[PDB]
Amino acid sequence: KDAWEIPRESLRLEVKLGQGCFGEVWMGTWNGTTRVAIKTLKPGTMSPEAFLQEAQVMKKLRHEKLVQLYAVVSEEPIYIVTEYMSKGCLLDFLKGEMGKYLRLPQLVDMAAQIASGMAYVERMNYVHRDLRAANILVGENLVCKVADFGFPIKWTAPEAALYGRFTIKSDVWSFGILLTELTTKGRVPYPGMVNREVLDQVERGYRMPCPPECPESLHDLMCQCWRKDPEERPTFEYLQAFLEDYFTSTEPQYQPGENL
Ligand SMILES: CN(C)CCCC(=O)Nc1ccc2ncnc(Nc3ccc(NC(=O)Nc4cc(C(C)(C)C)nn4-c4cccc(N)c4)cc3)c2c1
Repeated sequence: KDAWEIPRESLRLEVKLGQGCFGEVWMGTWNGTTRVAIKTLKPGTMSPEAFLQEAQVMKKLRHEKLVQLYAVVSEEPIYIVTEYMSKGCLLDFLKGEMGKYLRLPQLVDMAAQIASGMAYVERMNYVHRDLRAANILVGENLVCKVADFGFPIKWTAPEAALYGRFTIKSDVWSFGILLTELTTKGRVPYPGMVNREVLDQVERGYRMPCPPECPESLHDLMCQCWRKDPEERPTFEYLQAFLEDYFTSTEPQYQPGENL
């Protein structure tokens, strides 16, 4: 037990948020003061030391654009407590009521935040392996933090998908896919394509067309993310700055339209 550890009675499990094969996810209250998020272990469905490796990582990786861990409870029933992200999951957020209202500026700003967090991961020599709209959490004021909810081939770089070469450059690839999600307001990438077609076509050379009303400059950044050679892909550091500076440096001529 370490300084993260807490007492169960200091917690208050209020509303359910969704079941998984290994436990539940509940909204609730820490010390009667703090909006919180709690993950459960369904007893004897997994080794109590592997369920708590999720926490081992969340301790090592602390950054303003990453999900902050709060506290653990280590004697079964086990818990992991992290901050509470109000708008919930970024995918649901985009294909919901706030969808039609979002425009490029808001959308780019979200992308920048994600790149920034992923930039931090780049510093740490950690690899995400499953970045995409579904693993982003959205808070107040459109804050976006990198999370992981626990085969996503349409989002995975081919060297990873095929030979298990997982790397920050394979993450960079998924980022580019993430950008299409942002520009199409929560759509599935490669519409009308089954999982085998993706593999087959991608290797042959196919790439996603510039989405409607998306500046050709932005689509270009996507293609840079999808470069065949893992080493020709840009760094998250570069991407962060690109996106932050976008409407001064890259498209100052930007005119808002029907959808973006
Ligand atoms: C589909 N719709 C319709 C319904 C949606 C239902 C809904 O509304 N849900 C909801 C709403 C608001 C929520 N608000 C907050 N948290 C939630 N939950 C929440 C918070 C955190 C995490 N975990 C992580 O982030 N882990 C994580 C981060 C990292 C980094 C950072 C990459 C090192 N590594 N790992 C990690 C490491 C090892 C193993 C694993 N598994 C993970 C999981 C869930 C919420 C959930």
